[PDB]
Amino acid sequence: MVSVNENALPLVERMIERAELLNVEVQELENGTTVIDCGVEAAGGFEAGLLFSEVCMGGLATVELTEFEHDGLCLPAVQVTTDHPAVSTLAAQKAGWQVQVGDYFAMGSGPARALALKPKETYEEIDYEDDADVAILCLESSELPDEDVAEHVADECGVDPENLYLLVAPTASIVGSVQVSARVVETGLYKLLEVLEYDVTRVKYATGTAPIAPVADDDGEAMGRTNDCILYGGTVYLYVEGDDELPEVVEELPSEASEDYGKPFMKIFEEADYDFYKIDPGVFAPARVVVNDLSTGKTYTAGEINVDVLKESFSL
Amino acid sequence: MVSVNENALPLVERMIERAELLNVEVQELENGTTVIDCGVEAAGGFEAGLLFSEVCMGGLATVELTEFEHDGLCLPAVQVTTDHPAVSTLAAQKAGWQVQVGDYFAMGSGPARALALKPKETYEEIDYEDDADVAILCLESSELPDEDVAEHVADECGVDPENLYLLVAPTASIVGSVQVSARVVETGLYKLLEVLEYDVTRVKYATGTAPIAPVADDDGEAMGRTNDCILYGGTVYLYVEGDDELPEVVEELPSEASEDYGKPFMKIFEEADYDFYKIDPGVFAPARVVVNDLSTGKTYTAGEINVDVLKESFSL
Amino acid sequence: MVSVNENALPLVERMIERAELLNVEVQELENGTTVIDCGVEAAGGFEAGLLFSEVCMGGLATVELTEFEHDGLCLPAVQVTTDHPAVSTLAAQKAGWQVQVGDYFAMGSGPARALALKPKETYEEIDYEDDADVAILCLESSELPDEDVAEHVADECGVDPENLYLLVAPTASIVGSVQVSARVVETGLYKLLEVLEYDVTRVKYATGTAPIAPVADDDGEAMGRTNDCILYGGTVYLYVEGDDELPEVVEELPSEASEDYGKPFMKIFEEADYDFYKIDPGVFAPARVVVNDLSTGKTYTAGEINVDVLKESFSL
Repeated sequence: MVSVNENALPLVERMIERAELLNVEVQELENGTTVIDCGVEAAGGFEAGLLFSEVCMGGLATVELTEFEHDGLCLPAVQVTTDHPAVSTLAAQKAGWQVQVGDYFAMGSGPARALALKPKETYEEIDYEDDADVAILCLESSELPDEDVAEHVADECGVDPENLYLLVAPTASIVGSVQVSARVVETGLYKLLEVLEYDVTRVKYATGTAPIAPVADDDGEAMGRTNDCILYGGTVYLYVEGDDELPEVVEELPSEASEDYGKPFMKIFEEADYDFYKIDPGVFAPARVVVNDLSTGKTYTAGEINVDVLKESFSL
Repeated sequence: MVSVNENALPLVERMIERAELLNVEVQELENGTTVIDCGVEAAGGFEAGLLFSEVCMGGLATVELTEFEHDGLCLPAVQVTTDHPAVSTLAAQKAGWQVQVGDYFAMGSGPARALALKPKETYEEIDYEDDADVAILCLESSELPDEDVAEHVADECGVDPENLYLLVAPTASIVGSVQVSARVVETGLYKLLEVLEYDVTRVKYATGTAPIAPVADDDGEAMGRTNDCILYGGTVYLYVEGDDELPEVVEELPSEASEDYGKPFMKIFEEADYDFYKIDPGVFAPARVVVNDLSTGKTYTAGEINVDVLKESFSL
Repeated sequence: MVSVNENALPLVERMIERAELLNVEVQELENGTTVIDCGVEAAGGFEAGLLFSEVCMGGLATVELTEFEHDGLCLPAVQVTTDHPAVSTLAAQKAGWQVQVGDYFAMGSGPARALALKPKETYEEIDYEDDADVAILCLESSELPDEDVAEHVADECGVDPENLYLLVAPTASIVGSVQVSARVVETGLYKLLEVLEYDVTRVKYATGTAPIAPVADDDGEAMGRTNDCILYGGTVYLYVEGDDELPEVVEELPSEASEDYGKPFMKIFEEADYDFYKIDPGVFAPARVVVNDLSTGKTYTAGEINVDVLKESFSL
């Protein structure tokens, strides 16, 4: 048993202690909730982005900087590694909490979801629930959350608001670029569970890479760019206790297994009438997967990096 | 003077404290010996594999994750760096202790060898012996060692069994794949000393990389795969106080300098009647070496990465 | 506000505590100044080189090992990342202090410059000055500094000599190779400010890579080699609050924008009558730049890695 909230706490404490170094701004709300601004008014940075990503993954993953170089496209990249794949990426990292309090809307991700159980079905499917007296949630938003947003999150997690920590950054920020690319492993795990209905607790180890998107000048375009890093630039290495249907599942895993594949996400979005429900959920996957079946010793691969679409997306 | 056992201890203590996070299982035997299971019953992982490798290298090296990408073969890789090349890789890392107690057999590597002096000739040749009241040994085995194996190791090291730590993983595990690939620098140093009879204390700094093998379904095949990562996928950068015979030595260093080069190790093994003695010891070397002569400023290179043999080995 | 001296101190303390592990030799002078030899008599190493580089950058950057592989040239490389670009690289890292006391000459770099203000113009231009009771300076020299050099540096920084720390390594050492390649980001920032007269406080985040030069057998050749790593092997990713002249500035940023571009620095130096003043200051820049305009979302690129000149430089 590992606690995603307890294992994320030391990283949060480090971010608070090193706030100036990280360009994050920390404030306490009147209910006692600590809000760590990582990109709304604060500048944040690469280091804030890496820690944000690790906090998001429940302290159960390492997220580090590396380089992406393919077909004359060179970018900074993240490298994500976890030995608790389902729990790190799905019990924590997945943005599965739509947080809406009054006039505030934001997608919430990170270990607090494992206390509030958002959504409940995920936790039943992977058989996980956290027991912790602290709650940590990451909010993707262009606005800092006020006291009643904090109160709501703290309440649903069953903790005192003094023991709630909220990390916040917009999509169009360097922390946005880093933290979204860091979910390259997660999107693979989520598609396995939700779309392909595979038992993701079979996935024992995981590591992956994805380029870091050039920061757009608004959150809408940044959503497209950061998604494209995964769909067209992401590679995931999975190590699985496999079965008979593993080879077929691997062929269905990459983003190219979708009919929506081929264009920058912004164009996929536009052609879907700006409606997420009209997009094939199977398109939200890594460009390239390499899967080692631990029970047979075999390796299955599917998908490719698509530098052309990345160049189109970033206007390069 | 650096102690390989004292410098490895903090890493062992970290592994014990973070056992759940690492998927390692720690138990104390009746004589007081601590056994850290990193892959027999415990799952282990990448992080357990990296720490296992660093413990093996006496706390005198950094072993980190990176990526291997050549000719359409992309795998996770290790990057190994040490500023104590002979001591880290030969006084500690080398699997030079055949541990056999009753019905238990295992190859032992790591800093405990520098107390027990296994084999004695290596320590005379590099002029090193550890002085420490703790002993740490890594065992490559499909079975966890019992009390009398621990007692034997503790006795030969001259320490109380309460101050002995045993790390264990099979070849066919992710920790197996990581820790074997991490000896890419070591195999170069060992061949220099043993095969080419070079003074390896001339080697001042070293760094190297090797792909991490897809985990096989048995230890025998895993031995071949993990060896191939070094022989056909390994690159070593050595910085040497050189002499007149340095250029000739470098040409003889890579695995291709052997007549056994060209096929996956499993096939080299089969053609040698499954007898290690009938294999040319010069084949146990990195695919590619780059050697900087610190006294002349010159650089000598030899060997190449062989992606074809790697693909054959992993059935890709 | 971040202090480059206070943030570098913990790294200095780590180097002193782990001196044996790092192959650095620490001594106290009679005025109380601590001198950390990282390559004159001490061997140093990769790890000493990485810490030296981070100390040099005021504890405001991460410098780690990675790999450089282009056109059949494979070398170790550094990866440099900072979220305080102007302060880390210009208030600290830049070798802007010509230290000359008696018969001792050395280029001084690192956070002590932010106390002594060397040169004063840089600190006025970026609006930065450190407030710290400790001073840390890195000296590139083939000789260890004696008491009166230490006294001079301590005096100009306004600190007691007991609170001064001097790190020393020659150009022709592995620490020399590492620490010079680590200024790949710095040379870009310096050219922006000094040559192109751009407001470098607009640069919000930065990351870059450069190969580590094979160590030459004298400091003169090592100067050429280590410079070539940046000029012909360096890539810098900058994230800027841009303006209207950003695209033109980016085209002027790489080393190829200079008429002196094309040959190893040793040959540029020889053709300039061994006079630094006859060399175009614009040639001291990264080979390749990738610049993300944070205000428009656009990315501008200029320059290329030149493996041919690197091979010529290292005689490969």
